[PDB]
Amino acid sequence: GVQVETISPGDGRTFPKRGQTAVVHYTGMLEDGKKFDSSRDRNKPFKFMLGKQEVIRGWEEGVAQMSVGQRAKLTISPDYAYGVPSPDLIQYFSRREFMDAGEPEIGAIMLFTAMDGSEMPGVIREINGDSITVDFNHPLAGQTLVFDVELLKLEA
Repeated sequence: GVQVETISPGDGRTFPKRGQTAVVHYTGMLEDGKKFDSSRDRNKPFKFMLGKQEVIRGWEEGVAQMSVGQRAKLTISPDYAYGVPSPDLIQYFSRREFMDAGEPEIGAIMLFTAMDGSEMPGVIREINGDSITVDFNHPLAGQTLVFDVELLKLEA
């Protein structure tokens, strides 16, 4: 699930409601403390709509417990974040299928046409001669995440 521990308190009265837009500043860290995301580093607060499920479940449930002005530490298990890894999402492709500029590189994102018609991203993990290993698992799958979240305000 998601554990919520206060860093500094909010107003204790104004709590997010379904359909409102939350405006937050956050730092994202792996379980060992290594930073992987930050809205402060972008000089730009991050917005999402409560109940829209456009952020991970741990954020929906965790931020719903915060009052405006509050800063809290959200510890989120993988099943409440970006899932667990699946070997079905590690596939092998010929260099023939790489058609972007240059040669394929480790860590490059390749866009493939999904069954729904959208383009889904895969990350090159290995190159073995003509065979490219592409991982379609979310890069953070199976990892517990720790977020320092500040609820700056609520919008309509």
